[PDB]
Amino acid sequence: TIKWIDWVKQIQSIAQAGLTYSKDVYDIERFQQLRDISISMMSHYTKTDWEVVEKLFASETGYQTPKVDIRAVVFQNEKLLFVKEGKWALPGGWADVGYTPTEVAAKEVFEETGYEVDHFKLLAIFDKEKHQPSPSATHVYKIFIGCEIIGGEKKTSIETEEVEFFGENELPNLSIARNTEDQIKEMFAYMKDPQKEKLID
Amino acid sequence: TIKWIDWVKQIQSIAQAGLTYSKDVYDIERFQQLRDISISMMSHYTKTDWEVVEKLFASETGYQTPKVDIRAVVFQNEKLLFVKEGKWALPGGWADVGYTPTEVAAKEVFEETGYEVDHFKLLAIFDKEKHQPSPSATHVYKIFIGCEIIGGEKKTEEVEFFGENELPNLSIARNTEDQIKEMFAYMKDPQKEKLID
Repeated sequence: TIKWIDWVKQIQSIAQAGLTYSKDVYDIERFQQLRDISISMMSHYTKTDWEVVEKLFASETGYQTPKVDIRAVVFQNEKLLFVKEGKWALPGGWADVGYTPTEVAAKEVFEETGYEVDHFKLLAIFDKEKHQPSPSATHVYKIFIGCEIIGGEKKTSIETEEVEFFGENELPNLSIARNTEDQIKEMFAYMKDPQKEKLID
Repeated sequence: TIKWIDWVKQIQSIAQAGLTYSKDVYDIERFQQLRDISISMMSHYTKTDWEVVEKLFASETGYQTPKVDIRAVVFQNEKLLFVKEGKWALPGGWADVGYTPTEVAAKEVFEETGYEVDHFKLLAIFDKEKHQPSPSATHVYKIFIGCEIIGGEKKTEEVEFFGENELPNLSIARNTEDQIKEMFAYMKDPQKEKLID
């Protein structure tokens, strides 16, 4: 059983909430001890240095929420834009503090593919843990944002495939952690019927 | 030597002290939760240790993103559901680790109002900075999710439905007048374009 990961994540979350919102000096101390217990548990059961765990798992301030991943959905002539890491994914990544969702989509498409995009559409919000589960210290929500190409040009790569458009019947090897087969299928379903229901987990 | 047992016992003791001595409803709730979780953990067979998951942090870089707030948008008789703290807001709040966006919406409606909801609809994601910034440096994305009362019981100062022309004094930090007007626009037009900052 690896149910304990969930438990320890819960304890850290509640301790972090207490550290953020408690106004009682003694209860703040109690929440600090609880956070430290959660780090100790995580450190022992992942055989990871305590200070490394503190940094990666228990150094956020404010209430602990899921993290935000952005994926840009860019179509051209019924084909969808993917970028190769050797597995493939839609342009995107973590939402950077200080950027709006569309600003992240724009930046990532430009940086990863060379294209300039605009005319944003909210397409889906998927729960990463529901769709592409993996033992994880965190929780991620994935915002899928449709974009129109208005400028730039596709990056080229010598002797390799790195940035390409793919049709629904010729999908490359997917990075499932970043996009599942059915998440991609849903984007093609949107392309075929743009007025359809926009999915939320 | 099965280490989880003693750590859980430590959590139990701290939680019990906290719930015994606190006079703040929100702290009491936090400690109550920790008590309940530790009871559950202790109910497992004591003679077996947890499975080690090495490299759980292999790809983890401690990358921070904006925080996520959820607001449930619930209409009955063309009126919109609000909760009074004395300013008013849609049911909602911070999204929790372990829950999907609609699970958070349903949990917050349930906890604040007693109502059971279903039939979720994605409406908007706003950047808190473009609508209701404060001197606070906390970056927040706000997901607005429509849903429908299907059961529960009406069960905090006040829980009330309000029409578009009788909106109460809003908690602007949680929902601006413009955000609320957009929600009324979704009610009137089910195919209104989803808003995203």
